[PDB]
Amino acid sequence: RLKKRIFAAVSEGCVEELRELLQDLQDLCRRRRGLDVPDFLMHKLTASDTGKTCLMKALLNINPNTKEIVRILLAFAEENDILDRFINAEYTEEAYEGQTALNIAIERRQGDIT
Amino acid sequence: LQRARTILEFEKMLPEWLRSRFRMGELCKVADEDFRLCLRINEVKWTEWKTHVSFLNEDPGPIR
Repeated sequence: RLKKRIFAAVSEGCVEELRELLQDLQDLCRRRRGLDVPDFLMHKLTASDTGKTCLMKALLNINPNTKEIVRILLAFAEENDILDRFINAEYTEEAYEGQTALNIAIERRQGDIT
Repeated sequence: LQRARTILEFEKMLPEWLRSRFRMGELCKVADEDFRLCLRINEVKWTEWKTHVSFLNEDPGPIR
């Protein structure tokens, strides 16, 4: 119920419901056993079937409010220190092997996000 | 126009259980609770560039 509401909020352009879900995501990190904070938080923001991440889902569905969703998502992944694995994630299945989040922003003709 | 008349004459002649086997198109979920049995045509366009909104599938490949 956490992973699906984040994908639904980013695609339609719900800015304010995104900040409430991301702050709840940090709350689950503290009150927990707390073993591996990079490998868990990367697993929640990634579909395990295809390897699609949240930043890939933002750029496929261009909203009028998508310039702020990229700004919040890149700000969020920095203090948790998984900036490297979040910006350089890839698909894993056979039909799309190697497509990155940079490779979608160029095709959707977004100059300033590039 | 002359060959199109010959095709529609052979289609009225064969029985019903052949006619369901030789049917074109497939059911496609177009909108909320709507199924319309569409036909698929591919094309390549070079001269007009735009950003793509209003599609059905995010994953552009052929499914399976």
